[PDB]
Amino acid sequence: SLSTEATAKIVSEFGRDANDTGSTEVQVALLTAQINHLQGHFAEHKKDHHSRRGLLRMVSQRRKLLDYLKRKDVARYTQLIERLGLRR
Amino acid sequence: ESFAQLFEESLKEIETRPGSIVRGVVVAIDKDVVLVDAGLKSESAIPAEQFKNAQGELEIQVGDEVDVALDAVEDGFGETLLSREKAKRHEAWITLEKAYEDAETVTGVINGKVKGGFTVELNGIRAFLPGSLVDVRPVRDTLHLEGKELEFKVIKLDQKRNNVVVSRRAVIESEDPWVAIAKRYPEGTKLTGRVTNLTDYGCFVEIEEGVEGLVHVSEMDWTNKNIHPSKVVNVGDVVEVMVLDIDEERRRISLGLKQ
Amino acid sequence: MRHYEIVFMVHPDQSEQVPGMIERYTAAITGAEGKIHRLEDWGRRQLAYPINKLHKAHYVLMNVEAPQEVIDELETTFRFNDAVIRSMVMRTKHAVTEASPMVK
Amino acid sequence: RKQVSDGVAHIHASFNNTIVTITDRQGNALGWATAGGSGFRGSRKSTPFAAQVAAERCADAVKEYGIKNLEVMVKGPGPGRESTIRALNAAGFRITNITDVTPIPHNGCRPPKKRRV
Amino acid sequence: FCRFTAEGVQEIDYKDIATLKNYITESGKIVPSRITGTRAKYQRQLARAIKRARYLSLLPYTDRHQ
Amino acid sequence: PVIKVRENEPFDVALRRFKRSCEKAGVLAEVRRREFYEKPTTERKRAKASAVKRHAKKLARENARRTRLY
RNA sequence: CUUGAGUCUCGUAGAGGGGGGUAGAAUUCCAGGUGUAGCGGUGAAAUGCGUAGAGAUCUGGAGGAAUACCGGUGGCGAAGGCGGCCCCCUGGACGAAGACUGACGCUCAGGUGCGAAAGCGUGGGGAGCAAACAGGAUUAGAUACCCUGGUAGUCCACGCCGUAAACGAUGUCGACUUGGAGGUUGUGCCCUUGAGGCGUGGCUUCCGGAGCUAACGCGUUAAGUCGACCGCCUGGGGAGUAC
Repeated sequence: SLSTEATAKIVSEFGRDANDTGSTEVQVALLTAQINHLQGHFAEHKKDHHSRRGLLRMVSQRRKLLDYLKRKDVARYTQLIERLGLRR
Repeated sequence: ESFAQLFEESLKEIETRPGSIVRGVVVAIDKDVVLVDAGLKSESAIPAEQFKNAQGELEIQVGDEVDVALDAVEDGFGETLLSREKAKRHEAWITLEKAYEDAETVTGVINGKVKGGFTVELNGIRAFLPGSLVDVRPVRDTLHLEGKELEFKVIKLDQKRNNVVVSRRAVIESEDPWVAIAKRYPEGTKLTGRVTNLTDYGCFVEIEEGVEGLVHVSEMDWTNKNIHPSKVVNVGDVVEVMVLDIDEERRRISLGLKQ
Repeated sequence: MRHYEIVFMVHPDQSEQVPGMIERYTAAITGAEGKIHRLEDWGRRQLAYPINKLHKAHYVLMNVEAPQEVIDELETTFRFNDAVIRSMVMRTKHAVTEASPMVK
Repeated sequence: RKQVSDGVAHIHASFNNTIVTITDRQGNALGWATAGGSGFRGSRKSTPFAAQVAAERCADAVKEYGIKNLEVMVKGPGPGRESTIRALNAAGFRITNITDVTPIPHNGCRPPKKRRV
Repeated sequence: FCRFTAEGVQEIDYKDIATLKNYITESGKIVPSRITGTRAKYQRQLARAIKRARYLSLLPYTDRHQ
Repeated sequence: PVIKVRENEPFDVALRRFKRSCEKAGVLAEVRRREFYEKPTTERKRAKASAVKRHAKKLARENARRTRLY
């Protein structure tokens, strides 16, 4: 999993209040970081299918979040995707 | 109203769970079943053998009051565990009384050691004690007139498992079971144990502070196979048994009774 | 970083060498700002079964809060070192500073 | 032959045939006998009696060695297990230790398939 | 009638050999939770400890082996 | 099941003790079990079936017991 | 807006997954010692192995595969499945309080992935077991059952295959409707006066009420009472076959 400190850092940056944590953008960021982390793992361990399932799920969740953001507020979404470097 | 609610907490206040409050009035006697009513959901099917004192005949007619015991409720229909154990608490209280003045005095008469301590009997009950407790010194009651009258001065008690060895004559003188399972071990230490349930292959006498013994069917008597242990001994009775075998690992102490 | 608990068993003919080895091990741990919370020479001890034909061996317990690289290094050292017969580096949640039941 | 006071009796008890082997304490076999050797075949040699007689034979064979003390090591499942040791006792050795030495794997090799009868 | 619930231990220790020895057979085997009456959670832990001990030659795998 | 004959112990008694030890071990039983390969499925089936049987013995029979036979 | 859905904090149990180490038992083989005529096998035999010294027994070595006891109608996993011990990387679940986000949800044709065993490809490995095969029995025959051997395979790596009574023969998600006896895993209070007492959550085994059902049975984990979405059925054979 993502280390506590790292998570906190992520929250602080993206979250407006820094106590917020549940902001859509923040959540997305958290997901993204985790995904990035797991890439390294999965390069090594290609047959770790069970673990990869979780990763996939996370990705899906992130996508959903992004979609939600888009309909609600476009500018914010755009900003987020610039920050994280998500192609979509 | 709240008359009933208050009456309920009142009746909670004026009873307790063990055999403590001498409340059941004997409301029908018939051999071989006594029956009381201690303010419980049903009447006890009492044996007659929890109530005859020291020579075999009954002592209590209608209206008489002994407490029984509790904490076990409904096996189908009925209410209690027997009042005779009740009695054990009273015995414990008298034994405890010693502590106050460092000397409990009654009569103790101990002729011989089943397992290394003369047996002492107080009133109806007879207890077994470790070998030293019977005599203050090396006097030995084997030379004393048989089943002699002294008292009991306590030598040793095991405090969890109930074994008490007491001091005859010499008036002037004044996790837990299984780590150290070497006390009753060595080959044949006789014990006094109440049987619990006879499982048609066994009898399950088990007394010594949270253990399990069997005395299964092969010994029990001096007939092997046709015996059926319910016919031959009892239910709920303190008997002659000794270890013959301990496994401290697969907790099976395999006692015997043919001795 | 991560609280490990190590018990290694030395060959009984190398019992006089043990302290030096222990010192060396400690030193390495210290190097990477690693703490060493307890350390207990259990000494010569009768084995329950004869490992590598010998019946006694010299047990050393050692609890360490160190980074995993150093642990790895230690393990490697153990494996190649012929004095140490068995080892058992073994993770733990807390520091566990209080003494072992066989020392007490 | 050198006489020896103390030794081992190894009792290999199979379902089909019992084999008794008296040896010195070090491992070197002194004598042996079998239920198949004792004049029993098929149904007969897979019995306690057969085992006993094998044991007896074995005992007889190691008379010259002059063995008084004896530790028994019992291997495998069979009829020839209790009987054999009794026989040995009768033959007149002081039985010192009675050990079971059945090879029980800690789940290792796959056994052969189950018979369809 | 579990010991570890009453003692209230956080984790069973493989080093505490004496304790382990109560739960192991004369033949070396780990004793069932029916017989000892150990709680399920603790039982597993105990087993693990025993295994660890066996690896460290503190307890024997079996009576016969040498 | 390693055993040593005690000083002035009878042979028969010793034998009996040994037998008891063996029984405790469950060595013979174990041997029997490992004679032939049991498919995992079969093993599972036996275990569950046995359990079911045990359950039946415990509860249904108890229920029966409540009512008298004659 | 916060009740659904999710995020954060602290713990919890776990054969969940991937990778790398290691331990002990047992089988097999090799070398040697002791020892002497049987061993082995079956319903009974024989083939087979044995005086070229087997079987038995002890010592040393090699190598592979699997993990006794714990172990449980126990646990984890979407299913397939997962079981010695240790470490590294890693996914999910649950509880405790709070704090936050503010319907972000449910279902899903096509699509994508994972998917026992056997099977295939290339390269390794090969102890035990064992399709095929061989011999010995049995038999009217015995291309079987039983016995003695025994090669693919089982094991590892990376690909493919894409099916199983892949079953709870029961799609997924949500809500609601009497009870009892357990198991397991949290957690709040209570003199833990003791292994307990009173609750409150998660997962789970059995019995049974109303209701439902052709009956058998299911029964708060529904096969009850309803809603949302999808999948599928339309007499047996021909056929899950042909093109």
